[PDB]
Amino acid sequence: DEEKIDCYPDENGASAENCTARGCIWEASNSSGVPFCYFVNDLYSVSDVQYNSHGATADISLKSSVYANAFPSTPVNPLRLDVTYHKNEMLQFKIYDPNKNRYEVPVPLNIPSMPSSTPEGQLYDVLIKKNPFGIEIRRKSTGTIIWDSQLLGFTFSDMFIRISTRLPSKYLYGFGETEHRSYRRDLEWHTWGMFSRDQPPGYKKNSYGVHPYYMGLEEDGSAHGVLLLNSNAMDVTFQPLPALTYRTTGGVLDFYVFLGPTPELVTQQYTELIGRPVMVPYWSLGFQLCRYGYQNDSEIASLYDEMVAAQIPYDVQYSDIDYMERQLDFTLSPKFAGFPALINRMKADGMRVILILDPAISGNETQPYPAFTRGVEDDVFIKYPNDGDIVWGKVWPDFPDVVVNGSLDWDSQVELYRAYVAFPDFFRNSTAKWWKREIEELYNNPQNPERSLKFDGMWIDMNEPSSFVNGAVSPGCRDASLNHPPYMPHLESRDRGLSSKTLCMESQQILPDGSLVQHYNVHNLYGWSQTRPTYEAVQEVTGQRGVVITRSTFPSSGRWAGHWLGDNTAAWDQLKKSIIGMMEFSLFGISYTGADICGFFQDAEYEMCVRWMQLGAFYPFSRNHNTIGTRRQDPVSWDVAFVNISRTVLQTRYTLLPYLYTLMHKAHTEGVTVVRPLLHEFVSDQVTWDIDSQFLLGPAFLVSPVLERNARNVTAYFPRARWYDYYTGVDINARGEWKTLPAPLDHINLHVRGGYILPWQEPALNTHLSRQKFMGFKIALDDEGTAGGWLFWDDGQSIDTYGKGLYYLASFSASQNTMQSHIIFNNYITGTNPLKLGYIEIWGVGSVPVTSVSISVSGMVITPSFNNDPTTQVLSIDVTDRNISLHNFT
Repeated sequence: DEEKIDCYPDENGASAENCTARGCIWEASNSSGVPFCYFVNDLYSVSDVQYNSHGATADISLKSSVYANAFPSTPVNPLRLDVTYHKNEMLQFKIYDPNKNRYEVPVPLNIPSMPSSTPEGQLYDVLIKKNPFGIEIRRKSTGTIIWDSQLLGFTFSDMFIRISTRLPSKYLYGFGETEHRSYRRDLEWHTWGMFSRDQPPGYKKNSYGVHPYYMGLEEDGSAHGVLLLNSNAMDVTFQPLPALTYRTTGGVLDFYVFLGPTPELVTQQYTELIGRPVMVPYWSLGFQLCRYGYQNDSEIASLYDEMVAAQIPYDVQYSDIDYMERQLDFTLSPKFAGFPALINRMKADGMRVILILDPAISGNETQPYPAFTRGVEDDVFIKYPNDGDIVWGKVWPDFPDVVVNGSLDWDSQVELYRAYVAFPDFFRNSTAKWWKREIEELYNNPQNPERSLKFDGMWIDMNEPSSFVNGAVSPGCRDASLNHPPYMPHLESRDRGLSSKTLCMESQQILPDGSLVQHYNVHNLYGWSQTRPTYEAVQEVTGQRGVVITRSTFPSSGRWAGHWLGDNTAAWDQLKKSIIGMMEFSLFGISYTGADICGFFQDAEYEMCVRWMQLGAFYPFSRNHNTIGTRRQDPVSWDVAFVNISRTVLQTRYTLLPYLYTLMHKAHTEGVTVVRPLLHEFVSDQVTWDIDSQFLLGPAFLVSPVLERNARNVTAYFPRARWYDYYTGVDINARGEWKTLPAPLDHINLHVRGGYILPWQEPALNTHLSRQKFMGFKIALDDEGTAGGWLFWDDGQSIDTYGKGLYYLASFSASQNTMQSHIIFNNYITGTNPLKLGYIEIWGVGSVPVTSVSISVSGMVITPSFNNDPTTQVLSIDVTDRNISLHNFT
């Protein structure tokens, strides 16, 4: 019943007789999911197979054209398979066309210059199985088979490719941006679409990004990861006999397999190939505020001031497209002059500002509009292939004299009000200058230096590329590259073809090398094409590190950017998904992520929004965004109760900051994860394979959120190790157990893994005041392990600090009643430049109040006073009184 490989997933035409023309069997069924039409024999035969020390290779040819010709496109013949043993932990294998040069995905990966695999160390081995054609990758260590494509259905045709594989287990994690319902994916007959779309998340709907990467857990504890380097419109299909099916619409099949034994290792090797996450500036770790629809220039200041009054800390203030004159890039609304004033004033208090930018530039504008004009001069816009004119879409920008009525049909609006817009092709070295220059003159306004916006980071959005008209503007498109590309993957609005809510598939783009590519093959690649130049724009213009948040991602997209999870609704399910979403992106190689705290779409509810500020106070990207019409939902728009609560939780977060910042450091330099699923640190505990309602930050910090409405208590799993309650210092005392901890409406349970020590800093109203205050420690010993830890300090905003000199890195170990400090490299914390060391809590010291030694060193020893309660293992040790700094301590 499984083992049935759906022969007819085509949008139209599935039928008993149409199913026989393809060499298949049509047997109707009463079981949900199972394909009436399925395969009974192959159409390609692997022919010649050769092994060597550094790989394998084989030929694939047709038998017979009679049936292959009945499938979507024109089969290619023959094919060729090249399996390369790169490292001992990583493989690639690719099936391409040896004859004609097919579209291959133009993202740079790193790869040992020469296959560096050794027989003693090679961790896998591969066969090319002969009948039916199949590839079998295997972990040498145990027996387990990682990949097994010796299932039927393999198809190759210019614009339709299908390969399949057997999963070694019932545990599969992560795929290209969509709203999955749980972390571990279903397998019980499910198809998911993958294609850059402007889709608010929804079950089974292709959304902003595309990520054909998954992690698979094995029968024992072992983990592996697989990547399909394909940027064409595809879907994947999960089946109950553990097995999935790729159906791309046409590149080559470039696969990379990683098999570090552990989840964290899998991810280190994955990101090693595509690239490790960006390093964020310290200030980006702060809380953030924004909304679609700030009216008055000063409705913002009114907000910023109402916040600092309630002493609810927050580092970043935004503006949506309202700051723009009629939603035009690089224009300032009259309703918003002396916005520049606001910026400069807030950045002066120690705040930071991020600004949104869409990609679509308006060309129906009558006054002078540099952006669009110099855009046409430098020729940076996307246009049809036969020297045709620009491909005109529609998005936010309005026509110049038209009078807008919010009340109107949303279609009505798109026709009467919305200006024609051009889409810059971000591959071109030419579109780089233009873009960097527009960004440039936003920061340093050449004409009106009094209307310069001094942003700190850029938020590119609406870049899938999203257009409000399916295809292009007036008559439309004219093609078959566009609608019914022979196989129309299982996307949203399937009946609308790929044109839907975006550009014409035939639209020409030009790679950086100079060759010509059609939008068909690079659409999933668009927002990615735009990410690095934006990251560089903010870099050059601000002289600083900066940060970029982008909507559309592709693998390696996170090497320059972070990502938020898009247009969620203010609904209770949406809390749990933000956890899922974050974790999946940790996998995808994007560590700076989060959701729209309290919910973008629709009106916030008081309780839900309390809960969400609590959970979200622990997103690496903690922002409270909201759509246009809805009532405001920021922390100071509720009541004293709320304000008071938001203070407590945001304080807690501003404490974790030095730890969170080093996790960001480790993630950038080691590849390791940030928001880290429980199963990643406790793999042998199969209870964690399935828990997706709580997460770690790095290894030591366990966040156990309340995600239900009326509930004021939470059952949460606690793995085999020590879990000290972050607030009080007491070990909960569950080991591999489900507790039901108490959770008031003003509380969210945090716990610290015994064996780890967390640097922590005193909370300020913003990172600027915060970094000056007292640096603490929190040594969580374990009966289970004693204690380890790291801190990384930095000017928190310079470019490539680590990679060139000016940084500080120290490991910390507590063995027997005494904790030491090994400074690995120092270059930022000098005598003249001090890091105040305040307190030094320590939990789990024993019920015996007797120290064998009770006092600290610096080079010179001293015996300060301390509070020890034997009941609750705590051992507090205030030190504000000394002249103790981080560079002279021991």
